[PDB]
Amino acid sequence: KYLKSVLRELVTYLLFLIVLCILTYGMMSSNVYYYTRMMSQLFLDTPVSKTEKTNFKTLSSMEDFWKFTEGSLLDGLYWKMQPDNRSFIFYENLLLGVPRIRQLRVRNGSCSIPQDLRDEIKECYDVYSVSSEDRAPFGPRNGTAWIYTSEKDLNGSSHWGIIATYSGAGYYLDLSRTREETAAQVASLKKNVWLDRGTRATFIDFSVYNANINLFCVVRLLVEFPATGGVIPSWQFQPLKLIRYVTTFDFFLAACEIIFCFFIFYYVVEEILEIRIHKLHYFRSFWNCLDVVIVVLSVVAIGINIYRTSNVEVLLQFLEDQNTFPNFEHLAYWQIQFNNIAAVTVFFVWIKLFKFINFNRTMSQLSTTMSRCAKDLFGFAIMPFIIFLAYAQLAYLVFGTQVDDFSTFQECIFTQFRIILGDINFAEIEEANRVLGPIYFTTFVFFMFFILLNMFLAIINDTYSEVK
Amino acid sequence: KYLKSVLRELVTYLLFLIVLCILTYGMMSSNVYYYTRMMSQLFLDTPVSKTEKTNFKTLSSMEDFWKFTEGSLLDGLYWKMQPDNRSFIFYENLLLGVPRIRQLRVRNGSCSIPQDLRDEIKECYDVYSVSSEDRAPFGPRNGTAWIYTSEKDLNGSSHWGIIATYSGAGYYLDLSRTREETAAQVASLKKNVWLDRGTRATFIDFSVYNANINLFCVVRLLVEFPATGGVIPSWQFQPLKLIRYVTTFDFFLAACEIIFCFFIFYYVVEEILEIRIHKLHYFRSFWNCLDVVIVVLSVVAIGINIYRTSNVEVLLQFLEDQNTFPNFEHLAYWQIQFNNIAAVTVFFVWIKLFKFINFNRTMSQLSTTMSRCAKDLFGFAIMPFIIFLAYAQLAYLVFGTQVDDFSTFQECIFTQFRIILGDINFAEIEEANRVLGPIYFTTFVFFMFFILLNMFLAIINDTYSEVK
Amino acid sequence: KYLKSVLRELVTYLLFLIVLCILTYGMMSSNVYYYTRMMSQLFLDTPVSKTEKTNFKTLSSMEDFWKFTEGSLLDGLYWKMQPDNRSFIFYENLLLGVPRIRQLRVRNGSCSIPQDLRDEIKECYDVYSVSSEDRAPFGPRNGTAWIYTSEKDLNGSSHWGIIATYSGAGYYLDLSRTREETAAQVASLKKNVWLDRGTRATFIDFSVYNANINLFCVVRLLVEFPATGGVIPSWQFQPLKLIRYVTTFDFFLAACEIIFCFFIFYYVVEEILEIRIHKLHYFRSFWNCLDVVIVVLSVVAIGINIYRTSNVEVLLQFLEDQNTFPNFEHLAYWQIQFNNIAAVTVFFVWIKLFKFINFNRTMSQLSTTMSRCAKDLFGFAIMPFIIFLAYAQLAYLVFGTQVDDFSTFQECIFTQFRIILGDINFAEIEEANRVLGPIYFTTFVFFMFFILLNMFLAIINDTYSEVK
Amino acid sequence: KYLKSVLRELVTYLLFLIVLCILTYGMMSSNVYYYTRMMSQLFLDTPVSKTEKTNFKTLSSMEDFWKFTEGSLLDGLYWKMQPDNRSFIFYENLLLGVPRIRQLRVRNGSCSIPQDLRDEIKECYDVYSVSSEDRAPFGPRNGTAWIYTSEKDLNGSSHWGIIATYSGAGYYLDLSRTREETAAQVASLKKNVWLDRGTRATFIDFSVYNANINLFCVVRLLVEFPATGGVIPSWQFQPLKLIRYVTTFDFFLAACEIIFCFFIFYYVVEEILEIRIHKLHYFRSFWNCLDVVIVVLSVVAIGINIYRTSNVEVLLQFLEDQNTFPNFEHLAYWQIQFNNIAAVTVFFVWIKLFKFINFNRTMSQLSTTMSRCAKDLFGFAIMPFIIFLAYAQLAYLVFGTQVDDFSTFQECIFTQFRIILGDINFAEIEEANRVLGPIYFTTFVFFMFFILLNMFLAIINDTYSEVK
Ligand SMILES: C[C@H]1CC(C)(C)N(C(=O)CN2C(=O)c3ccccc3C2=O)c2ccccc21
Ligand SMILES: C[C@H]1CC(C)(C)N(C(=O)CN2C(=O)c3ccccc3C2=O)c2ccccc21
Ligand SMILES: *[C@@H]1O[C@H](CO)[C@@H](O)[C@H](O)[C@H]1NC(C)=O
Ligand SMILES: *[C@@H]1O[C@H](CO)[C@@H](O)[C@H](O)[C@H]1NC(C)=O
Ligand SMILES: *[C@@H]1O[C@H](CO)[C@@H](O)[C@H](O)[C@H]1NC(C)=O
Ligand SMILES: *[C@@H]1O[C@H](CO)[C@@H](O)[C@H](O)[C@H]1NC(C)=O
Ligand SMILES: *[C@@H]1O[C@H](CO)[C@@H](O)[C@H](O)[C@H]1NC(C)=O
Ligand SMILES: *[C@@H]1O[C@H](CO)[C@@H](O)[C@H](O)[C@H]1NC(C)=O
Ligand SMILES: *[C@@H]1O[C@H](CO)[C@@H](O)[C@H](O)[C@H]1NC(C)=O
Ligand SMILES: *[C@@H]1O[C@H](CO)[C@@H](O)[C@H](O)[C@H]1NC(C)=O
Ligand SMILES: [Ca+2]
Repeated sequence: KYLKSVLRELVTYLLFLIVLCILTYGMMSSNVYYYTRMMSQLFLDTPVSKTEKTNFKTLSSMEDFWKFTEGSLLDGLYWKMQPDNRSFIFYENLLLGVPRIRQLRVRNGSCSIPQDLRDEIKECYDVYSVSSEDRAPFGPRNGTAWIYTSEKDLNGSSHWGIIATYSGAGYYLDLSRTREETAAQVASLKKNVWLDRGTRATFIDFSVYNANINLFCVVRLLVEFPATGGVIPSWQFQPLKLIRYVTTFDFFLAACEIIFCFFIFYYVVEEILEIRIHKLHYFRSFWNCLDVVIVVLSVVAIGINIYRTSNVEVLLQFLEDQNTFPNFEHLAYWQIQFNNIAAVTVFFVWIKLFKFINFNRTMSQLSTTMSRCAKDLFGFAIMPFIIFLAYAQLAYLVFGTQVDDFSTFQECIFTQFRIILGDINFAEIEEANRVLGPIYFTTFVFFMFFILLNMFLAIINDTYSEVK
Repeated sequence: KYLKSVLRELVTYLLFLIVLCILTYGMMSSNVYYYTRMMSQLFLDTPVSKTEKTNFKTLSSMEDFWKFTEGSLLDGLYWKMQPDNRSFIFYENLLLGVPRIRQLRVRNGSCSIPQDLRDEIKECYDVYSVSSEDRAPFGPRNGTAWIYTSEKDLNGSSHWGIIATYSGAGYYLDLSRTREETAAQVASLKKNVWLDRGTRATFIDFSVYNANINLFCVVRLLVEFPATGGVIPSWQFQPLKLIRYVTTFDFFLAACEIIFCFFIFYYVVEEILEIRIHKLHYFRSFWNCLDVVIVVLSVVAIGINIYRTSNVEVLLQFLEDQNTFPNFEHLAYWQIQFNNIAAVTVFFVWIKLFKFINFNRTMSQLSTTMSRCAKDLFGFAIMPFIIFLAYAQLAYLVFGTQVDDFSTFQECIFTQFRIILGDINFAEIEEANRVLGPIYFTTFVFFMFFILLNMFLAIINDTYSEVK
Repeated sequence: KYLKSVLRELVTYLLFLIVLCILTYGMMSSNVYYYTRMMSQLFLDTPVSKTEKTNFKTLSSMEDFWKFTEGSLLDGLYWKMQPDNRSFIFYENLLLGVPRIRQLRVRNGSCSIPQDLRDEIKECYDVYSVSSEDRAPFGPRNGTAWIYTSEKDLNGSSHWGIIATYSGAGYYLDLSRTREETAAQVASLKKNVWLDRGTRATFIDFSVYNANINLFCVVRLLVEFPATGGVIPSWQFQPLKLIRYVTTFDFFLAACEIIFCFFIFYYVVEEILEIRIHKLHYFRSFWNCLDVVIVVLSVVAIGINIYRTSNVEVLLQFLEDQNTFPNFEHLAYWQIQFNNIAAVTVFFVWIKLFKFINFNRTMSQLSTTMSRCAKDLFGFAIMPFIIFLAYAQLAYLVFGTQVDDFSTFQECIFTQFRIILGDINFAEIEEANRVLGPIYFTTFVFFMFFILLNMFLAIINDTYSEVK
Repeated sequence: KYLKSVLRELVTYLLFLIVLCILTYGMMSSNVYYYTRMMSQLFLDTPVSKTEKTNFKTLSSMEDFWKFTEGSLLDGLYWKMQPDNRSFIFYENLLLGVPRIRQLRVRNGSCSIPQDLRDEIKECYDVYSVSSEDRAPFGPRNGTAWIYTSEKDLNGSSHWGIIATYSGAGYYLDLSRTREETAAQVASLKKNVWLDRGTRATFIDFSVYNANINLFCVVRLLVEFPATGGVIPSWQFQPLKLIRYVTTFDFFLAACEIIFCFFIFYYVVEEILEIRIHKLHYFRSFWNCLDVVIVVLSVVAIGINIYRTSNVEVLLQFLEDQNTFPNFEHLAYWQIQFNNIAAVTVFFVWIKLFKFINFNRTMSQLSTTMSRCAKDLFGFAIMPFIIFLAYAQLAYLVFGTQVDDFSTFQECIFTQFRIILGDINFAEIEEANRVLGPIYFTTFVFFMFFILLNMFLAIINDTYSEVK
């Protein structure tokens, strides 16, 4: 053995854990934050031009976007000379191919215009949706910047923005490899109005490859034009590692991946034989409730890890033609998904360690604890949970039209979590509503602690009496 | 059944709750925050002109106000051309009618000037009050900007400002529909001094209507001139929705309103029949103490909801003449009142859900919990409540002449709530008073926790000992 | 009772309390914060000139001080014309008399210069002290700006600065009533070097009087020149009220003062007759320990209230000659002292209210507690009190040369109070020391909570066990 | 003894403590923070030149570094004239000798370049390491700025930077004593490219000596060039005190040092005679464990102190030749080490005071206090400790490529300590990941408090049952 059985289970668990830790350490590159930070500082913090003070992070109108797209954008994207024409950003980043700019727009006449306001206003442009999307050519046709291209022909996928979710098709244009031609193309796009009252979003896409450390970086700047006015920017910088098997460390990581696959295969084959007939109530004590989930997530990882590594050359064929736009959005998306899945799996694997330290003599210390709150901490918490949601609803209804922290109801939830801890922005809350604001704040911060003390006293009293 | 009776009460309560939730979701428009945020950024954050850095949010003198009123105000209010003379703000907002500027001022000679300073100073202008208000013409009469107009003729109401509450009458002027004429009028107002040492407040009012989503926005910029000097700005943007019954969703909301009225009528008739003779002590257990309040607030809502929907066309008759100033202050005020009332009602309805969950075996968990502490938390808390107010009084007397967070005594209360949580501005507190400041801070944060621990220990001791 | 005796004591206490509350409300003027805020914004936030961005609050060198003293200082102090020569600040503040500028400096040759660095360094100027103070004339004598004047002839007193405490004598100059002559005088002072390597402090003093609300404001700007280099500014704006008995409210306040004096005389005579022979152990139960202190502080107030109101005309004689510098420093100092004393007295009077509420059935709720935690909280807290001071000493020794929050050891104490609550500036702490910083932070925040939990658990265990 | 023995132990402990406190007060100079603050403000906050807004603290490119090194650096380092050529910074700091600039760089061709990207990329420059370091001359040789000099010939040591640890050798150049020649040298270095794609770090070193208070200040500005691009600055200002025995206070401190040596000798001899044969289990009670750490730290501190006080003149021989670069890095390093050691020793000495207070009737309060939790708080805390590290691992894996607070895994630990207290930067966390961010935040802040409350309930119940 019994002790021998638990000891062999322990040792195989530590081998699994150390393999997973090695994999995570290897996959996590060192000092990769500074790469993205330099990219973001270059493309987001420099003023759009010498005179005015606004940058991409603080954009307010369409003219600001036009100034940015021919000002700081071209200056930070095409670097003159190293001492050919390759545009090594920061002298060592090698802008790949050409950037691409894309526009999404809707149709005129998409309201039910009020009859009273019919002789003054003549046209509408509703908020973005697939039903309101425009598909007709406009302006001087003369190319692909004025002709709709479907999401299948326009080789790409959708994207989830702040205001809505965008299709991934529309009117696009591929810029050139040098500064002068891109400047001319942007000037032509500005002369013949390309953004006029129907535009709902604009994407800018490009990618660079640092050679000193082999890492690609995918940049997707997005500017959203609401139906009300103004702009809303977003950047989403993301590094990638496509070319692998360069040093012995890479082969070591590949071997670690193979042995991890063997480990999880052994776990799943051993777990399934333990649920066959014996222990039909196997899903209890919650420890089992974890150990299946692990392998589940594990196999999902393999899926992604197989679906994204075997489809790089079919997309890295850009190497044969360095004069087009390389699509790297899918690789970045799947890299992000794999990162999230791996982080969740390692977190759960780490917390599964308690299964073994319990075998000693921590039953009372732990056992008792986890058993003395199943219907106590989770039984008295219904009242605070209801009051929390009621206060969130009240805050969302009162505020949320004046305060950014109280729009988008779910965010209100988070805001309350930051009010209890001490992250408060009371100035704007009080400014928005001079009567209900302070009342809400004081009543919330008082009632939360009052009911928490009631909970604690009730647990103490009740428990004591029960064990008296 | 008895169980059947509580079950039918439960089901009717959930129907009422779902109807109320549908009403609140429908009345709360989506992404309406960005409309106000764009408006405020355009009219508050842009510098008053190209050279100096000050904006409306940071105004300091009368000359700054004069620069703003002919600089960033006109630039962000009259937009040149879309590719007529209609000034579509952000190309899609349609400034309605003309803006209006109004001034409130007091009379010379309103002190009891000290006899010693009688040959040194000659004139006074007291703080604003209805008793000190001026009503005589001044300067070149030549119109309504130099002649007092009563609050009845000047079609409007009062307003509650930071310093005082203002009447709503005074000297007003209606600007024009184009940039040149308004610029000329403002230049004429500046030449023949319109603001001179007697002015106490200045209002700027206008409204826009977005057609893509039918919403009005009412803007009322206010600048207060204290008797001491300087200016104090206030903006108070507010979106409004007048034209309804546009899509089927609006008719669905109307049906929801009707059925909600029926629901609350049923509730009130049931309450009044249950309060007739039996249970003359009906106002106990506190649950009843809530269920009447609900219907009370409910009927109040209807009042507002009826008093503001039937008085739109008598005020929207602006549609027949698009060359005057449309008064929308009353509609915005009543919309705000309705929003507050509805939020409070839904909060109370949500917290009334506990009445049913206690019928299960949870009733023994809120005995001690919601009972017991009736005279324990509410009995031991008199000492902390007194100490809190004593510290607030001390802080208001010591500080409050140097620190903005400690003026206006009630605000001191709120400041203390932010000191316990962790929102502290210790730099200015210590700078204002280098001896009493730190002493107050440390003694407050120590004594609060000390007395809280004493409360908790005393409650534990009494509970245990009492039931020992 | 007996009940009749406690009832008459209660009613006389509430009469005393309401009299004190009326006095405090009357003495606390309304919206007096905005006066000081406008003054400080005008004299501290405006840039020293159009081109440079630095202001008085952020000064770094002597040239910056020279730019300020002939730039924003003169611009915000002499206002051209209202539509004579009176300089109404903000058109309504009436600069009184003339401003005065004063300098304090030390003697050359006040080191014990190291023998090694004797051929490279020739002169010293030690830190400021009365022993190192200079008293000899320098430069072109030609007036009082280059001749030392004693603290008795130079009619004034000392001042407590950030670096040291300054005497109040030195080299002074009285400016003029108009802009041109003061500009000429400052230019002459700058030409013939007035600040050169020996200057240790510089004071600028003036005062204004608002006529709409009778209030004086005393301004004393101070710039300190350390022995190391640079400057350190301080402002100390203070509103003052000299001319009283203007409206009936003032006479009401005078009557309230008289009746308060009668009240405290009655209290002190009752206290002294209650201590004659009976109750030689009178100083117990701590309630008596309060009620004498009250009257003590009370009489002190009268002293100040009599020492500052009877010496106004002997100093307001400025009214007969409006061409000199009016000394108002003493009046402001005594006003501040009176404010502090009054605030402390009202705080103690307010907390003395518990003496009556305990006579009811509440005596069993705090009798127990105030005979219990007496040696439990005040006996178990010696360990946290020692650990707190040890950590403060460690932080002061490690930091304090790089971080402003950890110099001046007492301030370290306050910083720790802000770390527990959540006011943290971890960036600079970690930057100053990359190894000891985080170690100190984590160990402090862990050990504090650990020992607090041990304290509370020990009290619980001890209590229960004791009364088992 | 017995009481006599503990009393003599007490009195000798207080003599030791007062001697140590005197030493710490003496070694800690007063108002030495302002010296470093002025230096840092002068050399870090001034813009690199008049037009652009960037300073040393915010540098982004190589051109910014070149602008700084001939702009604000020369302006704040060579001061024109006092009313010779000595460059008294702030007129009273006496720049010592000449500054020195040093560069570290790597070799071309240090990748394993992918075969696919072989016709597009030609050269590499790996991250800095001793293996990749370059040692060949480059450019026009013509001096020592283009020729490698070993760490032994280049008289200096290593340094621990943000990105890596640097050797201390490389290509250096000694500037001149006047502004014109240094400007010419920097212009020549900029013309013939000195920083080109291989540079990995750059050091600037100089030192000043204030004569009014005898203190040296050592400045070492460092700029790191990552393999990705951009720059990362660091300053590390440090005041130093070399010339001692100037006043009687210095001799008093020397006598204190000698007597403190005598105290530790007496303590160590007593401890060694108390461990000879009797009490072979001597290492218990935590006092017998603390008092040996005390003496170990003390002897280490004195070893360091006597190692650095006798190693000054062989390095201060700069006095004979004021035309070279004085090396003060070692003295500053050992001063920092001594300060850290002394602070730790005094902290431990202060906390050792508890040994005596428990001899009174307080020992019954320290029993439960310091034991009833030996296996109770340290036994129930394994679960929170594991969950904390699991959450840190999850945060480091998810974030850390987008957020500066979540890179460098150990820092994540500290970040969590600041989230519980209330120091939160939720905006960037939510922006980096819009799904996992809020989930991580809410789950962490909920589970931490849940587990803490569970611990407290479990320990209370357990203790109660045990002593039932
Ligand atoms: C500027 C100022 C102007 C104004 C009159 C619209 N405003 C309110 O009116 C708020 N407000 C209530 O809720 C309220 C409730 C019961 C009686 C009186 C009032 C009352 O007067 C308000 C509300 C929030 C922030 C500023 C303001
Ligand atoms: C920039 C960097 C440079 C430098 C080498 C002086 N620096 C330290 O050296 C700190 N430091 C210790 O305490 C320490 C303690 C035991 C072994 C090694 C070290 C060790 O290396 C330090 C200390 C605080 C902030 C930055 C720095
Ligand atoms: C298409 O026509 C527009 C407007 O005449 C012109 O600006 C553009 O250059 C044309 N493009 C081509 C490819 O001819
Ligand atoms: C989509 O993929 C095909 C496959 O080769 C490619 O030829 C085409 O150019 C892509 N579409 C683009 C890049 O718009
Ligand atoms: C009224 O008189 C003033 C001053 O003479 C002048 O500026 C203004 O234009 C006049 N207004 C009218 C309507 O005549
Ligand atoms: C007040 O209301 C009446 C009602 O029609 C209107 O005629 C009048 O113009 C209003 N007053 C104004 C707009 O000043
Ligand atoms: C004193 O002499 C200085 C220098 O010669 C001169 O600037 C100043 O004006 C003189 N003052 C008087 C009062 O003559
Ligand atoms: C000090 O007080 C006396 C008393 O009248 C006055 O004459 C003298 O001018 C004062 N000293 C000054 C203002 O420097
Ligand atoms: C070395 O040569 C370079 C380039 O010709 C020149 O700039 C530099 O001044 C020369 N140095 C010396 C010491 O001759
Ligand atoms: C290193 O020390 C020696 C010892 O005198 C000295 O001569 C030499 O100049 C130093 N190296 C430098 C300063 O680069
Ligand atoms: Ca907090």
